[PDB]
Amino acid sequence: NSALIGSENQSDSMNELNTNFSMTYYILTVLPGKFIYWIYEILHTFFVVC
Amino acid sequence: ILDYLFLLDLNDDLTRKAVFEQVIIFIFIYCTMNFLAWSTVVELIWPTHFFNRRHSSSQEFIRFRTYTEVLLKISAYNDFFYVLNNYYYNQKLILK
Amino acid sequence: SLHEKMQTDYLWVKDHSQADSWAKARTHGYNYIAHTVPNKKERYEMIWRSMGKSTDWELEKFRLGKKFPDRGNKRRWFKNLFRLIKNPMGYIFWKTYKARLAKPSLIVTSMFIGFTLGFIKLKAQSIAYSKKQYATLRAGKNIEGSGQVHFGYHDQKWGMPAIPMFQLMYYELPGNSIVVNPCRNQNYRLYFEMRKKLGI
Amino acid sequence: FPDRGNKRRWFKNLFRLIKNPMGYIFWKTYKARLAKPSLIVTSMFIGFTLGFIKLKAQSIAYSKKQYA
Amino acid sequence: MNPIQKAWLKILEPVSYVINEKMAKRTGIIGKLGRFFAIGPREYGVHPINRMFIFMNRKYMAFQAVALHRYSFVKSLTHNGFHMLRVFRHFAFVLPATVLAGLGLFVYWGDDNKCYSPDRFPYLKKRAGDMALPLNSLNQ
Amino acid sequence: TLQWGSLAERPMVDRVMSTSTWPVPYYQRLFKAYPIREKKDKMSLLLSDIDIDDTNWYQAKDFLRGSFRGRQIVDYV
Amino acid sequence: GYKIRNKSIFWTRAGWKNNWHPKNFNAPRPSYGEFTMGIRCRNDHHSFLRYVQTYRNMSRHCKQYFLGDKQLEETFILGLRSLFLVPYDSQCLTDQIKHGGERRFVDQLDRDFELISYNTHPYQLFTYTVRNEHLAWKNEQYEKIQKGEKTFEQELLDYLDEQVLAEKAKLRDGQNFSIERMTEIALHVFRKARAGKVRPAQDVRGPDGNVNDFLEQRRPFEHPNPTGVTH
Amino acid sequence: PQLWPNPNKLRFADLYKYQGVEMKKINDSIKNYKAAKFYIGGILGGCLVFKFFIDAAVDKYIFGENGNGGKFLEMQTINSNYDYYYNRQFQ
Amino acid sequence: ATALYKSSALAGNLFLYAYNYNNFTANIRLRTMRYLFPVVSLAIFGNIYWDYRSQLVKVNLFDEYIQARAQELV
Amino acid sequence: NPNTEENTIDSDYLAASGTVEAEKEITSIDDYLGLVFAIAYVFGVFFYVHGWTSMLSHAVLLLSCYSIIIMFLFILGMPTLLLYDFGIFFLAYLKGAGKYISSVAEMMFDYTACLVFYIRILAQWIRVVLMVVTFISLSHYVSDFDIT
Amino acid sequence: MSRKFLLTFWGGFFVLNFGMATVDLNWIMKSTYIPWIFWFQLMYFYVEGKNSMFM
Amino acid sequence: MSRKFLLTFWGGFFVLNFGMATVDLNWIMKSTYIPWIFWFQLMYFYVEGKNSMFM
Amino acid sequence: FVMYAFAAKVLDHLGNPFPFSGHGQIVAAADRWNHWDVRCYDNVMKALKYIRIPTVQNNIPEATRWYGRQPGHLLRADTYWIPNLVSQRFAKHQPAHWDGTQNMPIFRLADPKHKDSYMVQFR
Ligand SMILES: CCCCCCCCCCCCCCCCCC(=O)OC[C@H](COP(=O)([O-])OCC(O)COP(=O)([O-])OC[C@@H](COC(=O)CCCCCCCCCCCCCCCCC)OC(=O)CCCCCCCCCCCCCCCCC)OC(=O)CCCCCCCCCCCCCCCCC
Ligand SMILES: CCCCCCCCCCCCCCCCCC(=O)OC[C@H](COP(=O)([O-])OCC(O)COP(=O)([O-])OC[C@@H](COC(=O)CCCCCCCCCCCCCCCCC)OC(=O)CCCCCCCCCCCCCCCCC)OC(=O)CCCCCCCCCCCCCCCCC
Ligand SMILES: CCCCCCCCCCCCCCCCCC(=O)OC[C@H](COP(=O)([O-])OCC(O)COP(=O)([O-])OC[C@@H](COC(=O)CCCCCCCCCCCCCCCCC)OC(=O)CCCCCCCCCCCCCCCCC)OC(=O)CCCCCCCCCCCCCCCCC
Ligand SMILES: CCCCCCCCCCCCCCCCCC(=O)OC[C@H](COP(=O)([O-])OCC(O)COP(=O)([O-])OC[C@@H](COC(=O)CCCCCCCCCCCCCCCCC)OC(=O)CCCCCCCCCCCCCCCCC)OC(=O)CCCCCCCCCCCCCCCCC
Ligand SMILES: CCCCCCCCCCCCCCCCCC(=O)OC[C@H](COP(=O)([O-])OCC(O)COP(=O)([O-])OC[C@@H](COC(=O)CCCCCCCCCCCCCCCCC)OC(=O)CCCCCCCCCCCCCCCCC)OC(=O)CCCCCCCCCCCCCCCCC
Ligand SMILES: COC1=C(OC)C(=O)C(C/C=C(\C)CC/C=C(\C)CC/C=C(\C)CC/C=C(\C)CC/C=C(\C)CC/C=C(/C)CC/C=C(\C)CCC=C(C)C)=C(C)C1=O
Repeated sequence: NSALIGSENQSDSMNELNTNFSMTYYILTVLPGKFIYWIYEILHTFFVVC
Repeated sequence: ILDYLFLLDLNDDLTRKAVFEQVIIFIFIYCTMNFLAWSTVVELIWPTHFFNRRHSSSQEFIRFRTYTEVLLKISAYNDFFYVLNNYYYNQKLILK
Repeated sequence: SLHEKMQTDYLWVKDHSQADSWAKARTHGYNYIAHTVPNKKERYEMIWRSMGKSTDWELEKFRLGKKFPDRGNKRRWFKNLFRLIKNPMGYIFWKTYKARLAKPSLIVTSMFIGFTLGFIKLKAQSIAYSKKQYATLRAGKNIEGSGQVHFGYHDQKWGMPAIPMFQLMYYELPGNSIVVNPCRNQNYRLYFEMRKKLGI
Repeated sequence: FPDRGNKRRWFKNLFRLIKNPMGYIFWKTYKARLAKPSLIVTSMFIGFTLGFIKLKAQSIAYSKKQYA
Repeated sequence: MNPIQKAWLKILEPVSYVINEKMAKRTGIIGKLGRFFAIGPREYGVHPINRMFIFMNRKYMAFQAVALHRYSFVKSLTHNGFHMLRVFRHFAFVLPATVLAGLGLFVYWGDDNKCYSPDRFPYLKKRAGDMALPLNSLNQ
Repeated sequence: TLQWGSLAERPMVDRVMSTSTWPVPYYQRLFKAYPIREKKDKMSLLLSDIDIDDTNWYQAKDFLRGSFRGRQIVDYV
Repeated sequence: GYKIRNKSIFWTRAGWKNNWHPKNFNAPRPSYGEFTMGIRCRNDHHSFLRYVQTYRNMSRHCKQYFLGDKQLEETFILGLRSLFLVPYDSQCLTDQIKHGGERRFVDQLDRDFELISYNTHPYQLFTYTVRNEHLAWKNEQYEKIQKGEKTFEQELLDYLDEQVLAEKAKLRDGQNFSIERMTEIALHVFRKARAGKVRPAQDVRGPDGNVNDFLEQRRPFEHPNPTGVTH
Repeated sequence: PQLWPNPNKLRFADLYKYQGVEMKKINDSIKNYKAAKFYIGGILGGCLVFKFFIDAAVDKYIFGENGNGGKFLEMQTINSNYDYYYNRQFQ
Repeated sequence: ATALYKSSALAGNLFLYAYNYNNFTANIRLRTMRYLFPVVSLAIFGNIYWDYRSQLVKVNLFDEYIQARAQELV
Repeated sequence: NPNTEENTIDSDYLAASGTVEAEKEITSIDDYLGLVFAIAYVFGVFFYVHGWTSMLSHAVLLLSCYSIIIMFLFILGMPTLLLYDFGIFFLAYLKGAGKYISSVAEMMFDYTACLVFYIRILAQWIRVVLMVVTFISLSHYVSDFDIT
Repeated sequence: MSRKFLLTFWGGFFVLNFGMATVDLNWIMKSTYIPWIFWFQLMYFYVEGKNSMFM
Repeated sequence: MSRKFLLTFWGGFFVLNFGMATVDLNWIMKSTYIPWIFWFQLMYFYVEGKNSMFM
Repeated sequence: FVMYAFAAKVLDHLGNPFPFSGHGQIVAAADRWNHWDVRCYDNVMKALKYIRIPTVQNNIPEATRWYGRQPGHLLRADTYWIPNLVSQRFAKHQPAHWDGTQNMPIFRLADPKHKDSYMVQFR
């Protein structure tokens, strides 16, 4: 819901205390790393299937 | 100290009328509406002025000089204009 | 002029890439092609001409040579996003200038604004109702489905039709008008009486 | 005066679409269809459209489940 | 360029020497990295918010001058100065009063700034975690 | 014509180049950039078709008085 | 070039090019004493003297800020007259204006003097700016003459006098050195001189159709990242 | 002419003392900030004087004449007598 | 937070007047603002300080009562 | 460019068409031009001009509800100030010369002249009622039209 | 034109974003029916009908 | 181009028709999120990325 | 890049970058002064503290429903309904003499069925 505009899913973690134990600066450290692995999964797939 | 300063109260305005909190909303909207209307009227005189001062002249009538055109001609001429005038004078009025 | 270079660099961005410095990689125009313009075929002919001049009209060289993408278009979506964030009103103004040359009537502009805001108004109410359902959930009532469009045997309330007829009869509940009773202020009488008893 | 030649033009195009929808659609989209996208794009259009229709059909069925 | 940018320069003066002289030209990656984080005059360093204020300040001020520059309602009552028949003289001080009321546009913005919010229902919801409550919560 | 193409390619049909260079940048300039409000040494273009008036002889004296022969002409006239 | 093609461009319900008495329903009608009980009117016969006193005030109140500059007082007088001669020379029949043009112009000039009394009229500020820009250039010439140096204006006057001798020294078949020839000689010198200066771009388009602005940098891309300050 | 500053070929000291058109605007704004010292100062001075009259009025509004309560305890309504007894029965 | 915002908003008006001092002061078309801007500012300050002052008095009356009434019950 | 941008074209010529009507000689256009802006949000509801004010309050027709009152009060004062401009002779400006020597008799004829003076104005607000009643009748038929 | 496929993705991403976020969207569509019919039938002539009818 | 206002009405009429008819439109949006991401991230290169990346 | 890093520092607290979407998240210290000015209100305690378990008879507790019907107080002042915008200009504000209670309905009541609140939409 942190990526939704005007969310109405109030029961899906919107009104709850949600912390984590990952690296901070999430969008600068963690979220790119998830996209980096994404680019590997798809490049490894293209190279294999082709 | 007088009781007239009691009008400055808004913590307990709900005890007397509770009307100020709603009327000023309209006043802010009314000012905003006039700002858009009047600003358009007073600003949009420039297209007419810009056009008439550049296209309304005709050869069958005399175009008379304005205040600005007087000061610009006498106190805002450039160097080439000064040269051309004296260039014409020295050649024809002096050197023939 | 004197402050022209310093100022012009301050107002706008230049393209830092040197994609076109490399000659062979220069595009002939076959990477991003216009498909619908009335001069479509004249564009393909110029692409063909550039491909022929590069090979002295021996296109077998092009077939054996390496084909490159248009490196100049790299990271273009990101660059437009950063300009939109830097100055969104300037990016919107100039990207819509040619479209805003044709200005619809006051009626059409008012309909765009009214329906757009009226849609946002209902979205704000739908969010508030979601908070009502969350409070209802926490209060001990489980909720199957969602929304207020009751499929069963219940009364619905659709929302104020955004037309003057209903906007004159109805108006939404302003929460700031629900107040504490002023009788609360009568408890201050206790304070004034205590202050006098204690000699204050 | 108005352009009385454009009178009832919306009704007339509607009846032509009913008479022969494939011909009305074909010729009204001819110049646009000259530029045909790739097989991938054409497939994505069809796949996403038919998938949206397939979910619409399931939601119609779930409504009959709620009515029962 | 503005004073705040010049203040950064005196503080970053030694840092600029390391990036622009040493890193920006050493070789390879250390060069690309130093030339990318170079220090100097800001490219596209204009601040649109500052400009947005300058434009809207000027446009709204031109409106204030028109709305405030009106012929007096009091002077028109005697029929001796510039005004004999003015059937809408009682509208002379509406726009001036409307502009002076605009000074409270931001001072009184929203419900909380027009009253004592703790005596209003929306305050209870904010203290309850922006949560919906029954309308009679201020009484119970 | 009224059928110029798709909406996405609409800004493409505007450019008209005076040279044979390919590819051609699509953007068609609307206005001239005016970043610095500089005072133009250029004289005003309002001084265009104004008939003879008093400003002509007043300026003639100012320029004639800048010469010895002109000072004689003005004083005698 | 282009002329208005509509022949009825200057037609009004009141007549051709009528901007003095537009046609309106509530038209002026006469009054008869024997039948008129009372009347409320603001018209009077005081505009002539108010037109005179208004000129004296606008002149005397603007001269307060000329600092005794005689040439400016005389230039301003010529400009002030141009503002008062508008009703005497206009195509508009100011004598046939709806409700009295005399009272109208006087009241309009009074609004100008009100601003002049406060030294806030745009013509005043325009005058101060134009004059300061003029005196700065005359002082630059004076400082160059006191130093024995030659002014940029004299270098052209001297360069033009010799160019005329060269042309008439070869123009022996004819001997009519027209003003047209004298003119195009100077213009050929002005264009060459102006182009030499580093002036801001005035024309939209340069030799090519392309615009001469800092924004008209299209592909190909050949500029690298911007470099920082040097120590 | 050619000594005009270039954002690329620029020295550190020169950029620190550039003083371009941007600063010229700011220096004009500063000229107004300084000239408004007495007008703004006069307003704040009145707020400081008006502050002491407000303190006494608040006490007059809360405590009243003899420390028993002022107009702070007064509450008025536009309801009729029927409207009031309707609300009670509604309760 | 309410008293601080309205104080910062009032300060914003003083900046708007300062930023436009030459126009409000020398242009007669803005005389009404030059004359009445301080009257409106004082009334705004009065509302801000009146509310804060009244709030402060009620808080002290409450604190001193709960302490006195608590001892009587002990 | 005021000759290519239809947005400034529409607003410029519209305003010029409104101010040129000062030749109709109603009164100072500098005075009543502000009331026109308010009257526009009364009758402009028919054209949805109030759309941009939907988020500015909890009532979409707030500015229109105030403007109709403004429109009524200042139009109600236009005749009152006009009599103040006539002076003590204001009754002669309306009815003219009397007919009978009795001041009490004329007093009754002069009162009718002053009432008629206002009825010519207040009676025209029944036209506004017809416009609203007819506007409601249509909203009722469209809002209750069949949909299944 | 150079990023139609990409802009089409982000165009639909926000549509799904709003749709996935708006759970009572049917209540919004139904609440919008009346004003959609009322305003278009009232303003049709002054926008489009005038070009083929009375004035 | 002669009926943009009228066609705009019928377009939004059938959008509202489908929206008023489709009560669980939110369930369809959420059920479409995964295939929207999957097919666009998989086919991006072969449609759009090839023009600026690799081949 | 710098502003992208600065926004990352903020978004660790603010969470959602879009407006009118959600709320930020700040963990604060627990002290005796938490919610000190709302301890008198009961519904605020129930909403913050208690997560009630839904039963088979899926309903809100009857006691909670009953307390919720005791109507709250709603101000008479109303400029949003044009009849009151006109009528309340001629209304006389008379003193409401305290009768010794804390529930004097000197205003209207926040109930949809109240004769002075039926124009208000309760959704
Ligand atoms: C969306 C399509 C379907 C989706 C698939 C999309 C496929 C990919 C394409 C995607 C991109 C599509 C582009 C659409 C936009 C238009 C494109 C365009 O520019 O073309 C040129 C176009 C020029 O118009 P023109 O046709 O060449 O001729 C104009 C002439 O003046 C006069 O011309 P005329 O006399 O011949 O006709 C008069 C009038 C014709 O009259 C009308 O257009 C009727 C307008 C009535 C109001 C309709 C309001 C729209 C609905 C809003 C409601 C919210 C959505 C949900 C609720 C509704 C439920 C259905 O002309 C027009 O308005 C032109 C626009 C008509 C076609 C587009 C209309 C779309 C209407 C909505 C479609 C249904 C929405 C579905 C969305 C579903 C979402 C889940 O550009 C414009 O300038 C018009 C755009 C409209 C804007 C009007 C001015 C608005 C001013 C507001 C300023 C507010 C400032 C806020 C600033 C914020 C801070 C920064
Ligand atoms: C002595 C003479 C009197 C002096 C007059 C002085 C006038 C001074 C003019 C000053 C102009 C101001 C300059 C700035 C304007 C810029 C703002 C603007 O709107 O330009 C639009 C601008 C120009 O529009 P246009 O496309 O050229 O069309 C103009 C005309 O329609 C022309 O195009 P058309 O020929 O195709 O139009 C045909 C017309 C055909 O109309 C008709 O044939 C009959 C109409 C009858 C209407 C029936 C009303 C029924 C009401 C029922 C009410 C029921 C509910 C009430 C509930 C109340 C509570 C109980 O149908 C219309 O479309 C009318 C347009 C809508 C007008 C709405 C207001 C109507 C009331 C007018 C009040 C003034 C009356 C003066 C008395 C005149 C007596 C002869 O276009 C734009 O879209 C750009 C700006 C868009 C901004 C939208 C934001 C609007 C709101 C803010 C605007 C700014 C502040 C407010 C200004 C007032 C606006 C209403
Ligand atoms: C004492 C007791 C009294 C009892 C009786 C009371 C009855 C009173 C009668 C008096 C009323 C009539 C007054 C005479 C009118 C004379 C005016 C005139 O000269 O003609 C103008 C009008 C001008 O049309 P035009 O110039 O030829 O061309 C039109 C344009 O080209 C435009 O065409 P287009 O192709 O460009 O497309 C646009 C068109 C069409 O655009 C559309 O898309 C609308 C389509 C509407 C129909 C479909 C609705 C959707 C639902 C059904 C789906 C059907 C399609 C499905 C397809 C298959 C699906 C798979 O837009 C229109 O709506 C055209 C309507 C005509 C203009 C009138 C102004 C309309 C503005 C308001 C619009 C909203 C109302 C719509 C009403 C329906 C209009 C057809 O001609 C007429 O229609 C005259 C109608 C008068 C007929 C009177 C017949 C006798 C009446 C008495 C019989 C007994 C009645 C008993 C009733 C009992 C109680 C219920
Ligand atoms: C002896 C040597 C070999 C000779 C073989 C003989 C060849 C005979 C050719 C016969 C031609 C038949 C002509 C009639 C059909 C023409 C109509 C047509 O649809 O063609 C497309 C036609 C032409 O499109 P185009 O834009 O010109 O692009 C052409 C090419 O795609 C080129 O586009 P590009 O230049 O952009 O290249 C990029 C390429 C890039 O591709 C790559 O770089 C590598 C591809 C790697 C694939 C990795 C696959 C991984 C699979 C994982 C799946 C795992 C799940 C398995 C489940 C197991 C469960 C346990 O990606 C694609 O193009 C995607 C194309 C899709 C191809 C699907 C078939 C793939 C394998 C076919 C194998 C056939 C044997 C060939 C052996 C050669 C070996 C050296 O599209 C149309 O515009 C016509 C309308 C199409 C409407 C859509 C619906 C059509 C479906 C019905 C079609 C008719 C019935 C079925 C026909 C077969 C369709 C597959
Ligand atoms: C809930 C209430 C609702 C009602 C709302 C109504 C609101 C109305 C607001 C209108 C504004 C009112 C303010 C008036 C401003 C007056 C200022 C002023 O004093 O300037 C003087 C000014 C006169 O100056 P002038 O006309 O320019 O020139 C004078 C000539 O030069 C003079 O030439 P002359 O020297 O030849 O004339 C001789 C002499 C001739 O005078 C005579 O006729 C003589 C009379 C007899 C005197 C007694 C003689 C006794 C003889 C004793 C003999 C003793 C013999 C002893 C012998 C000695 C034995 C030894 O004339 C005079 O000098 C007297 C003229 C001035 C009289 C002013 C009367 C004002 C009465 C107002 C009283 C009520 C005010 C209440 C205000 C409340 C505000 C909160 O007064 C006026 O102009 C009056 C105009 C007022 C018209 C207002 C009409 C508005 C409509 C009202 C009724 C509407 C009913 C329909 C309602 C529909 C719903 C809306
Ligand atoms: C007086 O007459 C009038 C005018 O004059 C003609 C007007 O222009 C106008 C029009 C008004 C405008 C165009 C202005 C409109 C402004 C609006 C809507 C709000 C603007 C909001 C912003 C620009 C965003 C600001 C965001 C914040 C303040 C939040 C973060 C905090 C920030 C940035 C500041 C930190 C807070 C502090 C308390 C520290 C303060 C720091 C300083 C003072 C340092 C200053 C440093 C230097 C070097 C000067 C009106 C209404 C008027 O009445």
